[PDB]
Amino acid sequence: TTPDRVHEVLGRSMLVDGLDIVLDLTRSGGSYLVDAITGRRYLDMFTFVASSALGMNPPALVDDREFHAELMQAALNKPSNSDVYSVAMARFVETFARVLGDPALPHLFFVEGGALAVENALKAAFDWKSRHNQAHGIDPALGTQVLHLRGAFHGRSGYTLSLTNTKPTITARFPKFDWPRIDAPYMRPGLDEPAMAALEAEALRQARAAFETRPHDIACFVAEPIQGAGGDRHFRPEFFAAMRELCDEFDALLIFDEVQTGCGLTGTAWAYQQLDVAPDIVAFGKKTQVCGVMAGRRVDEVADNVFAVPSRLNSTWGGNLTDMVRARRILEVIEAEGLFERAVQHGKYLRARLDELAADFPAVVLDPRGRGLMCAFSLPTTADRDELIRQLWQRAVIVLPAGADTVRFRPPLTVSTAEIDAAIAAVRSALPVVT
Amino acid sequence: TTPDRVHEVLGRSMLVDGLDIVLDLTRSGGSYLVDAITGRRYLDMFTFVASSALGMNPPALVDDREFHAELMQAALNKPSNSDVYSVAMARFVETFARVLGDPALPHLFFVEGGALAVENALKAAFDWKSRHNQAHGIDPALGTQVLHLRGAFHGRSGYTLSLTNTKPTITARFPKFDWPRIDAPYMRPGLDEPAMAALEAEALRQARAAFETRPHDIACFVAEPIQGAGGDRHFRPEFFAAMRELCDEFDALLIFDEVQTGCGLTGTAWAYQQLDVAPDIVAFGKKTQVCGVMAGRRVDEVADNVFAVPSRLNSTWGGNLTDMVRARRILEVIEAEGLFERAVQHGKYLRARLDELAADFPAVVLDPRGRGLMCAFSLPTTADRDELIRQLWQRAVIVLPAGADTVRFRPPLTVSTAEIDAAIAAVRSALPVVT
Ligand SMILES: *Cc1c(COP(=O)(O)O)cnc(C)c1O
Ligand SMILES: *Cc1c(COP(=O)(O)O)cnc(C)c1O
Ligand SMILES: O=C(O)CCC(=O)C(=O)O
Ligand SMILES: O=C(O)CCC(=O)C(=O)O
Repeated sequence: TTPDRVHEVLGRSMLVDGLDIVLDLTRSGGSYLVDAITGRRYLDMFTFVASSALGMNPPALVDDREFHAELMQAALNKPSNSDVYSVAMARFVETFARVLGDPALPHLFFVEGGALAVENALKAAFDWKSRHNQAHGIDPALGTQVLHLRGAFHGRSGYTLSLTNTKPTITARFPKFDWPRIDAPYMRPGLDEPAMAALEAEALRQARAAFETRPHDIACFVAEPIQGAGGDRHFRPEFFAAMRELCDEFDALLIFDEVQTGCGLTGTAWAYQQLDVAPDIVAFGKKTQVCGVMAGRRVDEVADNVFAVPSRLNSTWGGNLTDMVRARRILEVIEAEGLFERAVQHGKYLRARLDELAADFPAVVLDPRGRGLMCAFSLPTTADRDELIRQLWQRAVIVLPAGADTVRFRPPLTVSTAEIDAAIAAVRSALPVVT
Repeated sequence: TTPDRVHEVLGRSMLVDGLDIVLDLTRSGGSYLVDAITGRRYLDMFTFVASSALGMNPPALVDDREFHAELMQAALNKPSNSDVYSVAMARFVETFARVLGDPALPHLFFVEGGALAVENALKAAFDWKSRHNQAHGIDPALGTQVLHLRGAFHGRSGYTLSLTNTKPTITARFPKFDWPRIDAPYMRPGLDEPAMAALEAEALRQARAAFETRPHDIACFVAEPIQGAGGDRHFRPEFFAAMRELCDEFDALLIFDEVQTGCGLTGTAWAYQQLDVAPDIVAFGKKTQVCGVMAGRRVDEVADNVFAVPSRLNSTWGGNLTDMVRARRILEVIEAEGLFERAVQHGKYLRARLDELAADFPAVVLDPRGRGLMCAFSLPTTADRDELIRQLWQRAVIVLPAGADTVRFRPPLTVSTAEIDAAIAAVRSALPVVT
């Protein structure tokens, strides 16, 4: 079949509500997607929903002849990495620990899928809490609840469906656990030190209340260090530090969902390294191709936890070998070419450009925020927001909406300053058309 | 790193309880895995836990130069197929419908992971039931329960953790929904027409009881057409036909979990095609590389179900493009070379060989059963079973245990009769050593 017929063929079998183009797999490159139908090039600030670290067809992977052989060798088959090991797998794991590892979290576990990575993090926490309870003469049936935030997005699976609360179409009509949910004390425009502290104290009040009223039953607290789909909602390090302390007071683990924030986007390997808070478990995915968890800190206090006992966690494949080989090579490019620092430099620049926009359009471009390359701004009404996205589309710039009123930028770690300019230029163009 | 160091390197980051070999990705072929450490060749009746349809490095994929280009092109990147379409994706989907499609189930949906495929099937059923309830003046909060069997294995995720009940280490200490579970009236040795019917009626009694006592609240019934991990437990078509009728009487969908049984292993595309029972939804995975669901029959009776409304079901990637391209080529080999029929022919043969074993070792080789290439037998004690597996390992034959006392065969659809003989010969060898 032919590019112009892709939508017709798919449309026979599935709901076909994605983008209006057909990806040219060979001709897309860097920060540009190519439409196989028209040949048109689209500036990509979307990156497969922030899941691509280097953009399409990065030269270091495309030109590497030894890599082509390794990738091919891994792609022809799909071994069950859970029980059948290989050199290809071992190199991925050791380069993961070197480039993304945290010496406090030596336990690695791999799975296909972001939601199922968060889920294995929760499963780790449920087991930990039950056994810790048991070892302290508390009933081991206790320890089955997850403290989480409003506007959190953690996945669309059995357990994450009880955590995710953004658009109601994601969770409506699906069975949930009744788990304690608390307000998200994220930063807003026009709120100074005291007003922020007051707002956090209110979330902390709610957190402690939950801990006290379901005694020994809350296994952990999960959070995105910056809420993504919820609307690029950022939190002061102060908030998580209080949360960390409070999790310890009540013998709960703190888990961070870094599936969106992870792997360099914020300017460090993980966002948490900038908030100066130590998690017990971290869930990762998207940019890392394979998903999974890093665990340690208090997890090791329970000698027979889920990473020490066979068959507590498992999936058939244990992650996709091809993903593992690609991610390995991706991680080597990130390290060899200092892409974390490039994300800080270029994130300072994108942020600055959005400050200029906010100044030039004060009533329209609201709350320019960002950490590293992870930036957004808001519009007054959701109708404005949707119009700005359509306008950018017509000008061949792909961005992502979030929430009621947010436009988000998810550029590749390799975005150039010229490319950022091209995106901002397109926004300047579209703005008078929306007002 | 080097093959002899794979276990050491992995062992720093993860629990390392899999097989004792390092897979040679290039030199393994057909029904044989090669140990990269020793060069030893292992007869493979395990197939990455039944997830490989053609064995390692099948000649039709290895020699195909045009395919190498397509696979490479797909493997260099990991697009989000959920919103970015491609020719590569469209060919996979159309060849899936042609080779594995059922005209009653036109709705296809793809996801990475077996558990999450079953989960999307359940999510479809929960939505369907709530909205059907609503349209008939029943409360839409009702419809949140899943009827399922003892010894069922459906995955290790949020929802499937409430369904899976095999070894307690899979589910212990993880939060569950209280869902109605019923006995599995599978065939055993020495039970004729009447004794079987009596046993089914008892399961049916339990099924109806559950339906009547949680009115309008059971969204669906899930089953494996042949229970795999539970111990290759087979059911008479009569049982599912009564279940089908009973699901309709109470307005519940019948979902089949064909993740293990699927894609040719039983001699047809799906096992259900042999039981002459029509499911409303089918969950597939393993051999298909991409996982997902086929849906139709009563699902279409609810106009605004999960396949007609945007954003009810989703994952970031919508399945792995590389898996999709490989599976496409796999499906073409299955079709072009009549591998379904080859599975019937060679499954009749393996089955026959196990009948001979049962005769020669009547007190030891218990209950030789099988459908297509999906066969097993049992041993008297679990200690015998584990010893036979160790003995086969020493003789370089890989098989899979199941349950308390079962050895299962999961050969590639391409297994030769000589290879079956080699497996049986190894079993004959090991048996006197175990007694
Ligand atoms: C997307 C994401 C996930 C879910 O990932 P999937 O691969 O779609 O299952 C979980 N948490 C966050 C913060 C994410 O952005
Ligand atoms: C293995 C399998 C699944 C679970 O598949 P995963 O890929 O490991 O999540 C579900 N149901 C059955 C019958 C299976 O055999
Ligand atoms: O299901 C969705 O809303 C997409 C979720 C997601 O990954 C995101 O947009 O951040
Ligand atoms: O977790 C397990 O027991 C493996 C599950 C499985 O896929 C099987 O063995 O059939």
